[PDB]
Amino acid sequence: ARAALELHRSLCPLLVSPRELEFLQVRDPSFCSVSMVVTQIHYTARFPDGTVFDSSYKRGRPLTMRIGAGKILRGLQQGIGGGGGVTPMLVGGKRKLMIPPILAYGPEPAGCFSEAVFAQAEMNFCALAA
Amino acid sequence: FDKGVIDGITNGVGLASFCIGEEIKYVGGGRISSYLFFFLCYVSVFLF
Amino acid sequence: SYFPWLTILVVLPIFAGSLIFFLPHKGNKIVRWYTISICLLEFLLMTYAFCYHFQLEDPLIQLKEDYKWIDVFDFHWRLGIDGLSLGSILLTGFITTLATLAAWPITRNSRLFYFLMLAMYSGQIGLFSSRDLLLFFIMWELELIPVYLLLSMWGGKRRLYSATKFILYTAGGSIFFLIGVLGMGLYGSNEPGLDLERLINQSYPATLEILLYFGFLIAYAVKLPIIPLHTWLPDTHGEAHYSTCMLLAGILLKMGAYGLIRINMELLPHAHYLFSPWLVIIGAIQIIYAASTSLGQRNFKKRIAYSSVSHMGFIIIGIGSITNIGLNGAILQILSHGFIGATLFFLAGTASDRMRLVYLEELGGISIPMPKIFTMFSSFSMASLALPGMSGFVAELVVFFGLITSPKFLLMPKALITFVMAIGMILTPIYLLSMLRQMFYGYKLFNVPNANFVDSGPRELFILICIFLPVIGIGIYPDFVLSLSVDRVEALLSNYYPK
Amino acid sequence: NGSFIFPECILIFGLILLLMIDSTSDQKDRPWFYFISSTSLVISITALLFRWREEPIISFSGNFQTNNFNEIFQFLILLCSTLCIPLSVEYIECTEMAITEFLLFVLTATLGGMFLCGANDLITIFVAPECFSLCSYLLSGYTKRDLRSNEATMKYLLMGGASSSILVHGFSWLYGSSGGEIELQEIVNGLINTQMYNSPGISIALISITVGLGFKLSPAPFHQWTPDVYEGSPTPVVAFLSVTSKVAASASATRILDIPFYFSSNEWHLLLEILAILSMILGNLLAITQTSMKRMLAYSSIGQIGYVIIGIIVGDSNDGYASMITYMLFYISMNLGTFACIVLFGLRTGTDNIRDYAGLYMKDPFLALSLALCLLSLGGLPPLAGFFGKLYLFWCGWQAGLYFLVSIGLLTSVLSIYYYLKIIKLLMTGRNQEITPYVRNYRRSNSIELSMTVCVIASTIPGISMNPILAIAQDTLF
Amino acid sequence: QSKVTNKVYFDINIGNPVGKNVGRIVIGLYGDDVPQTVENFRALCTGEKGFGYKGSSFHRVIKDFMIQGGDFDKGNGTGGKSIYGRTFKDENFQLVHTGPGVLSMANAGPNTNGSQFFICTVKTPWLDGRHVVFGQVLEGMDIVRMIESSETDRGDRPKKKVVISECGELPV
Repeated sequence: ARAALELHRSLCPLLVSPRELEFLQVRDPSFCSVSMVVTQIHYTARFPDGTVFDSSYKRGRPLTMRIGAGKILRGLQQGIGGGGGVTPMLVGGKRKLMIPPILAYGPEPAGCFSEAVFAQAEMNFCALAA
Repeated sequence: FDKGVIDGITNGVGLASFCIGEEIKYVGGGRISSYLFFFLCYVSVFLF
Repeated sequence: SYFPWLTILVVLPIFAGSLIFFLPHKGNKIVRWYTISICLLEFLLMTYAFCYHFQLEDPLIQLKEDYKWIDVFDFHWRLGIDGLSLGSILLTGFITTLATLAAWPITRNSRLFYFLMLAMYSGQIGLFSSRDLLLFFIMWELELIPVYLLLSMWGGKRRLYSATKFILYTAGGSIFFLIGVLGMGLYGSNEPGLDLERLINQSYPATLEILLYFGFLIAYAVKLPIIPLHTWLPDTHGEAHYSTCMLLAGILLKMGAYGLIRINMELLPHAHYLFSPWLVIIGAIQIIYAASTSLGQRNFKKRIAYSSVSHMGFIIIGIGSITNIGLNGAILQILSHGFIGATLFFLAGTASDRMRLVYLEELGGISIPMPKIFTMFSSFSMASLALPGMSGFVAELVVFFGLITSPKFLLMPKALITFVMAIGMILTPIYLLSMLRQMFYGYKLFNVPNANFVDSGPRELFILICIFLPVIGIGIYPDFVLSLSVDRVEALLSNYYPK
Repeated sequence: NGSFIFPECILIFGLILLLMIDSTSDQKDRPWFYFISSTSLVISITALLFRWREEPIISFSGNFQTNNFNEIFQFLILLCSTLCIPLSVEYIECTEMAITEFLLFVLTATLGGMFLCGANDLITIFVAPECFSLCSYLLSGYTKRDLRSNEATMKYLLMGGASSSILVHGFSWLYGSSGGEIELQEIVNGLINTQMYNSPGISIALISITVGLGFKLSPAPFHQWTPDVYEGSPTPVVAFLSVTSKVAASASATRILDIPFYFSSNEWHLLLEILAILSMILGNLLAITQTSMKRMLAYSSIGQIGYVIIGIIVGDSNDGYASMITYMLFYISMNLGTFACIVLFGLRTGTDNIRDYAGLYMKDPFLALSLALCLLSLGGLPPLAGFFGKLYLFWCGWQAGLYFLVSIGLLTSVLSIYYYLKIIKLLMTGRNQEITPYVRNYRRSNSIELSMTVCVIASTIPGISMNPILAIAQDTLF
Repeated sequence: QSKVTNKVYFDINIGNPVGKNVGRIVIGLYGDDVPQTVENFRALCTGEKGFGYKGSSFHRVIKDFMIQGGDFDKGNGTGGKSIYGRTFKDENFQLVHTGPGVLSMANAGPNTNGSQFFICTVKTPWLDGRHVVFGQVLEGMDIVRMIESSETDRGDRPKKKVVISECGELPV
């Protein structure tokens, strides 16, 4: 399959700061860091220009993952737990990311009789911890 | 048109159960192969 | 005043009957007196609460109180007497005391029996005094087991089929009632919702009024016999012990009318005002259908059951045809029928059990051996004939007056329905005197041996007289049951909106 | 190095002691272990009393679970076992079978059920259903010289092998499609970085899991195995199964379907419904035509009553789970009461069929009364507890939109009233020439009396005292 | 702010087997500078083959941010359509977000307007440039704020269902 519908806003950010590996951008840091343990975030992922293909809000409880052991996109694990040259996101923080296609799925898609991600894409995120 | 109609209805609503129970109670009835067969039919049809 | 009366009046019978259990004393003797004393005490407390702690001049609730019971779905001990309730409460106490007395010579069990009687007593008063909708439902279904036990332990030849049909039918009928409970309980539960007093201001949207109205009306038509829902009555009346059947066809039927008055006409006006004419039509055709099928029966117990069915059309037609007197004449009718039907079933069950013949064709001349039964039977037959003087007349008269002066009718059915209703007066004696003539008149064999044939002793005769005297007292000067000023506010809501 | 297994380490200690005493002691055991096992059970219950009002802290390397909601069921299974053992002592005592390993089997099955209540591991939640099923074909057939007890081992082992097979195949499909993941919480991640979630696959690993779940708690389309086994095995193990199997299965189902299946709601909410609408119908009609007591109980108290529990799992926004907990707490008692009464009367007379319960009110009225109370409660009549159970189950479940499941529930409850009132009618009678010469020779008259009398008043009081139970059951987030 | 062409009225109902009325919203549609989108909205709010808002909900209530609704299909946001097929491109960006109470077609990426609309309970200057503006509430601001202050679960849905009983056009 391929993209479906959604609706939201974005709370327009400042200019992104690439920091030599990815595209970093901060919106609101609040409370406290997180070690290599289970976290619980809320995402809303875009395509490079406009399209939205999934959003944690399109389901119930925002999904829960592991920040610290490689189980997620390297871009995220660099931009949520804190990468080289980037401060980690607080407990109630909120950040915005543009993921280059080397820290992502790379130059091959994920097919299901129709690739659910454009081959060699580079997507966007609006990640808010919880 | 009182005993033969509305009494008939208020009994056939309580009588059709007496028949349906024993009717669907006499299918299968042991023979574990039949148990597994009827257990597979529902699994297979539910895949739709 | 704040000393709770209604709480006592509801928890006295079942509590003071729970002491029958765990009391090894005898077989039958002491339990009869220990039960009749409790019944008389309860009735005296009832009349003391009514006399010097009631006003008859204000349409609010009296003696109310409440507590906190489950608190999740807001459901309290909310309890309060009002104008509509009072008459039925007094009638219940009275007729159930007299039924417990009529149950005097029962020695089969005589311990479970009187306790179950007291339980039914407490349940009836609990329903008639309720003020919280869920508690009304609880009191409604609480009595369902005691009556089943009284049916299945004592009474009739084919007790089992009658009992099981009755219990299944009533339990099924109460399902739509519970549906209505769940419907109007969740409708803004922050606003009290389950406080039957604070629901007068609810403004429900369309297409939901109708569903709740029908969910209550189906249960009521189940309890109070309406034509397509009456098949259960002849079996559960022709097979019940007369002691049970007195309170059964004198109180338990009238709950289906009291509830319909209290939660339909008071809470869902624009769901009831657009459905009154069909109620009137159904009652009008019932008055004649019940009698036309009564005349066909052949065992006089079922004939009496159908005669009780017929008079339940006046109540219907009085609930419709929205006037002050039409609603008000219904209450007088439920009282004057709780008297007459109860007494007639007592007389039927007392004549029988002396002759052991149920089919109305072999009943010889019973007037020769026992005169007093014949007298007190002809008298109450006359009462049931809507004869003037007795209270079986003024009720129907006020029902006619309520239909005639109704505002929600313009002269086209206001006359044809009156015609089809008045055919009942031509029809009822044809089937009452047809029984009075076969079973009593004529000279049977020389029934001289004074064995299995003895006129009513002191107890039964006093019961008959003590139930009879109120009939005359009400039919001569009916205003001893027109102490109702709630209708001046009950029929205040409906009276101007559309159509 | 952890106290979150100590509620089960105590049980393991008692297990080892029970196995040792037969190896060492000679004959002083029969009434000794009968209470020594109860010591282990009550000590485990006291240990679980400590962890009330605790944290959702994760297990050993994140393996089974430790939160409030799971702890509720962990205590509930212990409650079932504590009430059940005194029943399954004297029964097997009066069969001249070895008693030590029977109590060992019951203890190990309770241990498996306790571990199952957690098990957010995808492997522990597979071994534990086996630790509960491998110790079930033994008990359900532990009367070897009988004949029926072999049929209710064949057509229980074959079925419980096939079903666990289907379940583990669904688990394998999930492990595959999920890019490789076991931890129950960490699936909706891993099923996303591997973008194969919305694809076919998952749709198969959902049905191949729900079917294996259903079989373990027997809704209608797979109920086939339950009516037979419940008649073929001894009555005490019938009660033990019909309480703790249902409790453990319903504790595992909600977690295995709510944690890793956020997205598929609209495609399993319907599915479970199709089961419930059938479970409360086919489990009642047949219940009418029954003449055996154990088989009628299998139909009614399980074939149906496993309906309205589910009746909120579909309609749950975390505002309903309290109602499931309350209904389970009511059902355990209102079922163990009637099973205790049935065990007692059967032992005292030697028959099971319904037609022999006549006149029992006159010979011994206390037992007839304490059985009628529990039966009526099962019927769900206002002043009793089953009424309020079904009520708060509907009032939250009509409050959640779905309508064509509450109406069917009320209707099938009305229908279920029939056989309850039938057996009740058969109790109250005095036609001396009708009662068979079974109740006629009944020398009327400790353990079973105590269990029956302390289990029957809990079928009348909580239905009116459900306020603190409700206030307690609302703190469940899982 | 600009000229007004049509006035649309919305009902508001809460309670969660059914919705009791609480008030009434009245909004204006600028059929003078965004005609196709305004016509789409006004046609949906009336009838025209049933693809309307009668019996819709507000499936996302972000306190102090916004309220979104108009998914007459799935109630989850992944549904809803429009008259001109299922979607159509942006129309124009003439009118700008000003203050408490505006209407914006909640898109899913530019050029993908649909049924999902949303009202801004607060000022949103940042949002402009990539969202359409076709309406502001004229009566019922307090009811909008009451809905905005409703209780919300983790999915930012309202815990009490907030449906629209009847919707229509009420001319000047």
